[PDB]
Amino acid sequence: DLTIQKVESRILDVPLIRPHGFATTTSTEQHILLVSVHLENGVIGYGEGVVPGGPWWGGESVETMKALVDGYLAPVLIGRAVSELAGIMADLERVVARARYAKAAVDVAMHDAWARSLNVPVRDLLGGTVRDKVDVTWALGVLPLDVAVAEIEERIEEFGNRSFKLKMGAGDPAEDTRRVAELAREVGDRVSLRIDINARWDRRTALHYLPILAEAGVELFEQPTPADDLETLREITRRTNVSVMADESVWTPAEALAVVKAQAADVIALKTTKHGGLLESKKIAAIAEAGGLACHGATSLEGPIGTAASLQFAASTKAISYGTELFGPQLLKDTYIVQEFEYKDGQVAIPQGPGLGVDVDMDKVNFYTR
Amino acid sequence: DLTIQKVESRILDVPLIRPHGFATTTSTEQHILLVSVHLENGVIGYGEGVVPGGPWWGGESVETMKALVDGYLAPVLIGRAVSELAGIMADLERVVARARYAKAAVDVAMHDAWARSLNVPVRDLLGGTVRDKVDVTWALGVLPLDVAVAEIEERIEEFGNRSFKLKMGAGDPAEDTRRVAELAREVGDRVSLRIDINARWDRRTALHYLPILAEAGVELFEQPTPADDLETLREITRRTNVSVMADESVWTPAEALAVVKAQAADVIALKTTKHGGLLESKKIAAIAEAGGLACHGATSLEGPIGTAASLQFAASTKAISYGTELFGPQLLKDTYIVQEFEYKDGQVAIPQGPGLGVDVDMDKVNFYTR
Ligand SMILES: [Mg+2]
Ligand SMILES: [Mg+2]
Repeated sequence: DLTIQKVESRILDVPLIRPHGFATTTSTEQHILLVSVHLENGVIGYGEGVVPGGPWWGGESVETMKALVDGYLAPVLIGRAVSELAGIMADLERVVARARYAKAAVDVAMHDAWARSLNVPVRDLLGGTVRDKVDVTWALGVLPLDVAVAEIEERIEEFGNRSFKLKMGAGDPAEDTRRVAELAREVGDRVSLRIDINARWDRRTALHYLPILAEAGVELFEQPTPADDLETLREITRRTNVSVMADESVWTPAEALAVVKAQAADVIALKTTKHGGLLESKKIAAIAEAGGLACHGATSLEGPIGTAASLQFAASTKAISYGTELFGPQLLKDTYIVQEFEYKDGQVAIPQGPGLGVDVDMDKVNFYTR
Repeated sequence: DLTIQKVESRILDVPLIRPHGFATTTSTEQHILLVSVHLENGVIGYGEGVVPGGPWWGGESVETMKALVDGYLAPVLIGRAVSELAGIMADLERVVARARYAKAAVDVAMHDAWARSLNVPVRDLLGGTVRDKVDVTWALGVLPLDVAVAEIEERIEEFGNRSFKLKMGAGDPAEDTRRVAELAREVGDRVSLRIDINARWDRRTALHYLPILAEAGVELFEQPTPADDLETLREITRRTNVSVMADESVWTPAEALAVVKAQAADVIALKTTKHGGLLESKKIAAIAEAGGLACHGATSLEGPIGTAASLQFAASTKAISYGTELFGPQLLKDTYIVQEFEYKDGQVAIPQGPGLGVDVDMDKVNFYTR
C-alpha cells in the first residue's frame, strides 16, 4: 500500500533573474533534477538533485545525478515501502558509493511521499518543530562594486536581510579584495558581511589578503581555500581572528568529524542536498553540535522543492544555530511550486502543510523540463 | 488536540526472578519511573526513567528522577503540542542541566504519545525500519563459577543466546579474574564472552588482571575502569589487544566525541535511557558511526516499555552494528505490558504496532506502583 511503484527524474532548467557569477563560472539559469517517488496509494513525493550551477562545485551535475538516480539508485526503492526509508538509504551505499547530491534527491522524495501519506509536514518525521521561521542571509554572486552596493541597499529596504554573503574568486585577488573591502566600508556598519571564495584561492593568497578583509569588517570567511586543506582554514583564523565556515570541506559526517578534530571552522554550511539527504544532514548537525560548531542553513541554490526540504530540516534542528541562506526561490525568475514563500523582515516562514509544505505545478514543471 | 494536558510519573517496583549481583550492590527488584504524557485527544504515551538497580551506577535514582520530572521537566510540556518534541527537549535544558536518565523518560513518553496519535510505530518518527529483529547478548550478574556456567548452558538451550556478558567487580580482583577465567575455559569455545566491571576496578588493577581474561578468550572489556579515565581505556586495549566498550564513559554526544578523539573504545554502549532520549541517542549513533565506532544497543535493565523504546531505536538505526543486550523484560518476575516479547534463537523481534508497539496493563502498573 505504502509501496514505491515508480521513481522518475526530470531535468529542469529555470532562468535566474540576474546572472549569478561564481569564482570560475557564471549561471544565468539553475539546473534541477526534480526526482519523484510514486507510491501505490497514489501519493507523489518530490526531491531535488541540484548543485550550485554546475559540476565545477563538486563534480556532480544534473546529468551525472540522473544517470545515477535512474540507472542505480531508483531501482533499489521499487517494490519497497517508503516507511523503510532508513533501510533503503543504507542499501543505496551497496550500489553507489559517494554521489551524495544524487542520493539527497532520493532521500527527500521519500520523506515527502511518506509525510504526505501520513498527512504531516516533513519535519514531523525529523523530530517536530523547534522554530517556524529562520533568518536568511542574502548572497550576491560576483558583482562590480557599484552593482553590489546597489543590490544590498535594495535588499535591505525590500526584504530586510540583516546579513549579506559576497562571492569572490574571479580574477585578480588584489582587486577582488579591494572590491569587497570597499563595499564593506559602505555597508559594514548596517549589516553582517561574509564572503565565500568556493575554495578557489590558494593558501598563500588567502593568508595574504584575508587580513585586509578582516580589517575592513568582514566577519566570516567561507571556504576561501581548497576543501582538503583543513590546516589552512585553521591557520587563516589564527592569523586573522575571524571565523571560517566550512562548505566544500564538509559533505559527510566523517568530514564533519575531521573539521572538529582539526579545529578548522567555527561554522559548518549544512545543506540537505550536499549531505545526501535529511538523514545524513541530522548526522552532520549532531557532530557539529557536539564539537561546539555552529551550523548554518546553507543552500546549494535549491529550487522551491529543495529549499522547502531544507526549511523543514531547519524547523526541526536546534543545532542550525547560525541562521540560513535559503533564498534559492528568490533567485529564480520563475517557479513551479504553486504556493509562494514568505520572505519578510530578513526571514522566511517555514512552509506549513503536509509533505514539504508546498506542491508542484506540473504545468511549469513540464514547461521547464529539458 | 496534540496538546500535552498532563504528565504523570509513577515509581514501579517490579521483582526479579533471581537476585542480580553487581560490583557493589545486589538487586532483588528493579525500580522504574513510568512517565506518561496525556494528550488532548485522549491518547497517552509512556517512557521509562530507569537506572541499573540504583544510584550507585551514576547518581540518578527513581526518586531523583521523579523529583525532577514532576517538579521541573513536566511543567515545560504542558500547553504545548507534542509535535514540538524537539523544541521541548531543547527548552528542558533551560530548567535542568544533565539528568539525562530523567529526561529520557520524557522523550520516550512524547514519542509514544505522538506516534500513537499519528497511528504509526515510534521507529517511524526516527527514519523508518532497517531491521525487524536484533541479536541479544545475555548478561549474568555476579555468580559463583558453577551457578554461572549452569545459567549460560541453560540460556543457550532455552533461548539460544550466542553471546554472554559477565558482571565483575565484587570482592578480590584476583579471585574475580580466576572465576571468569575458568568459566571461559568451559564455555568460551561455544560463545562470545564479554565482561563489565562497571568502573569499579582502578587503572592498575585492570592493567594487571585483564591480560589474564584476554589470554583466556574474553572478547570485550566493558567499562572496567572509571568513567573519566579515557586514556586508561585506550591503554588496556593497547596492552591486551582486546576491544573495550564504553558505558559510564559515554552519556552525552560530547562524551561520545571525547571517546572518539581519545580512541578510547571500539564499541559504545548505546542506551536510550542513559543518553536522555531517542533524539539524543540518534546523536550518539551519528558521532560513533562517523568515527568508525560500533554501537551496541545496550540496556539500563529497563522494563518492557523502555526495552520497547530501545528496540524501536534499534529498528531504525543502522549504526547499531554490534547486536544488543535488550533482555531486560526477561529479568522481571512479571510485567505490566499486556503483550509479550518474542525471544528465540538468541534474538528478539521488534514489536509491531503504534507507539512502542506494546500497551501497558494499567492493572499491573497500579499493582507494582510504589
Ligand atoms: Mg559555499
Ligand atoms: Mg555497562
